[PDB]
Amino acid sequence: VYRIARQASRMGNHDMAKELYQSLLTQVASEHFYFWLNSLKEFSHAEQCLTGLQEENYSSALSCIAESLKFYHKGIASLTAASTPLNPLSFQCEFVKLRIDLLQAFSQLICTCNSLKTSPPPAIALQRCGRISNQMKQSMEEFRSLASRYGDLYQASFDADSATLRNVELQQQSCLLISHAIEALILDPESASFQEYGSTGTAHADSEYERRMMSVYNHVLEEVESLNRKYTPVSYMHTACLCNAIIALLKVP
Amino acid sequence: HILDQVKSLNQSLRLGHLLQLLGRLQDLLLGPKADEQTTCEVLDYFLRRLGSSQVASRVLAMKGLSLVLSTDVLQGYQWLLRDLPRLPLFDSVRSTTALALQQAIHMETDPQTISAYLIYLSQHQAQHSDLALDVARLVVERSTIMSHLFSKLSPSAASDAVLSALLSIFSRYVRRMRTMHILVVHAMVILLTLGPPRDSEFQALLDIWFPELLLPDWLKLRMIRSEVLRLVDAALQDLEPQQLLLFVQSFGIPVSSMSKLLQFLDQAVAHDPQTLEQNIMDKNYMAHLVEVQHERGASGGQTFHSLLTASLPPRRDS
Amino acid sequence: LQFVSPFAFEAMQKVDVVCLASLSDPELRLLLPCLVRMALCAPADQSQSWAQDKKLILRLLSGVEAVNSIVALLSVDFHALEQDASKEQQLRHGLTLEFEHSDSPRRLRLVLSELLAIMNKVSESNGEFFFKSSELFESPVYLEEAADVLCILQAELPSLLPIVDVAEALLHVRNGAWFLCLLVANVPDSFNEVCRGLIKNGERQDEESL
Repeated sequence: VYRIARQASRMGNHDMAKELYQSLLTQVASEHFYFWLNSLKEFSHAEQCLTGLQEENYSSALSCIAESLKFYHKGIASLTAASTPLNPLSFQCEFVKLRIDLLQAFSQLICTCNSLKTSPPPAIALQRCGRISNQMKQSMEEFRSLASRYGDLYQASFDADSATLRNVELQQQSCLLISHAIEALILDPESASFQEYGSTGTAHADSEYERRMMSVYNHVLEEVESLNRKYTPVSYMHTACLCNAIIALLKVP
Repeated sequence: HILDQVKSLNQSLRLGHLLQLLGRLQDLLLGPKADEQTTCEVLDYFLRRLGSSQVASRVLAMKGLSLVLSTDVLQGYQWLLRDLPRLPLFDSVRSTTALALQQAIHMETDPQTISAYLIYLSQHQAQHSDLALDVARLVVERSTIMSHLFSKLSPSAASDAVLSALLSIFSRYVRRMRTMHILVVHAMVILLTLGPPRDSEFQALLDIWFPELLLPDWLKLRMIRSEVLRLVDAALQDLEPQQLLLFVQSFGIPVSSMSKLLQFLDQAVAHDPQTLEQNIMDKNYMAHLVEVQHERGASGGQTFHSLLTASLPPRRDS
Repeated sequence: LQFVSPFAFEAMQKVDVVCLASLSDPELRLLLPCLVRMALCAPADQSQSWAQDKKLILRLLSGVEAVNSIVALLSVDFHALEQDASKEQQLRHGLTLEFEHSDSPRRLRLVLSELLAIMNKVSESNGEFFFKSSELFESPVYLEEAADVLCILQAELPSLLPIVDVAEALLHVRNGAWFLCLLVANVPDSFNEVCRGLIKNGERQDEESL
């Protein structure tokens, strides 16, 4: 049951993994493995809760991300209790903390999507956009910090597979994509949006998850390039395309 | 210096010079209230702290005056009517106390305390009525106390008693008297626009006016959100479309009175639309506000909304 | 003192006007100022769906009587006040009676001076943490709703009032926790940065000190 649930959480079938981990909490002897299995159950439940994103619905997006965050750092609460002096759960804790930070940054960015229409611009005759310019500046800084932290997790692993390293690189590219999507069409479309045409030749993606991630990356980059200077930097299309790029990134488990 | 060295010397010397006990003072002072004279000067100085700027002086004055005569509204019952009849001589309940407590309520912020004060005025002569209407219009000049006390969604007997008492004292003044410091009539109309108590004096103050500079600056908003229909008719019978354009963006107006103001702006546009359309400068916002007030409640204005929409250049893209 | 209900906060945060119309009248009264700001001013979004949402949000704020005072508060020219606060800042290098005895720009000026005084006392001290930095007009209970509304207006118009600095300043007010809660309820995206600013100062419980 544990190995089947492990494969389920490997391939993204997280409701199945959640049920199998619920079936396993009474089978362990040590409380350490109980905390580990409970944390796995909560992570699978949170990733299952992330599957409620249908399309374009930012309110339901906020609801699903909030529920997933609640379950997911309940899971990290139960995961750091499973950390041992011998074989600590260092990579698991860092990966889950980075996923928490990425989901929280996604929720904050959707809150800024909503804070475009809410909280109207100040009494000012970039500039004359209100607090939202500084909000996307802080969001870009947070996503770039997340990219650097995914990079240092990559550099600190050294024992992973090619597949796990590719997964960490995919998460880093996800938050790098969000930071670039902020920069190229909110902060400075004139300075940004160079000839960033990725030479998509032999897409040698080893997993279906990797194929979905690069398809999402290509779609979002094409949308950003197609909406580079078509609108003023305070735009409803800019927030919509970025804020739906969030949904496209989170739709794949 | 003259400050630092002085402070150091004052801290070092600690000379107090000629520097429980409440019961002794209260039972050696309650006696002179019912037996003696000139002890009321101490009460006058005690009531002078109610006129002080700081909150704490008024708080301690209220706390000290609560027990010397002997659930804040219940405190009002225990302190206004139970300890009313004759503790002092008749001099100490007259204008000597009344003026002091009148100057107390101008900066007084507690609403039920103000309620107790105005109840005390209603309980108990021409100059007395003059000062009573002066302090009445002065406390009506601030609208936050009527906003907090009188809520149409929170019917309380205290507010009804307050408004009935004010109607009673204004009945007494209008019976006394039948350019004239015309703010008092504005005050009395803006508290009779509250509505009747949940008594008969309300209809008296209602029908003394409306004979079937002097008023229009800010009145129509508050005497249109009133639910009484006579004031609605008095509003609609004496206006021209400039104030119609003034109150078209005012809010809080209920459904019935927005229907009457909609039909009156409709017939105003039917009379002469050119001046009212030239006076306003916003077009999309004007159409937006009349549309949302059209679909918010009763419609009332189907044709002339389309007329004013077609007069302005309409939206070219869906 | 009531607080903003959670469901009202998700309705404000998700800007879902359908469930925002199902709010109670006191909750709507607490949440007025940001709705007035997004309804009266230019939308700055300029989409048909948000135009329809603004049309639906203009309905429930029309029936409220207290929104006219807020509309008058928007009418004050804030451009002159930003140099006035700047000149008052360079000089630094009953309040309720004046509140109901002065007009809207003077009410803005006095509340703004109070807020900058509390901010300057916060920034001057390292870890003093005065329980009552200034017992003032925020302490009366009768006029605290208009005080909180005008504080929200004086916060979300200029950049001279930082959100985390206002959050740290309202801690020393004797009733400023409710003010901070409704102010965060007015600016929904700032909840994370207010929480981050408030956690980042003060290490232990200090034996449950002020």
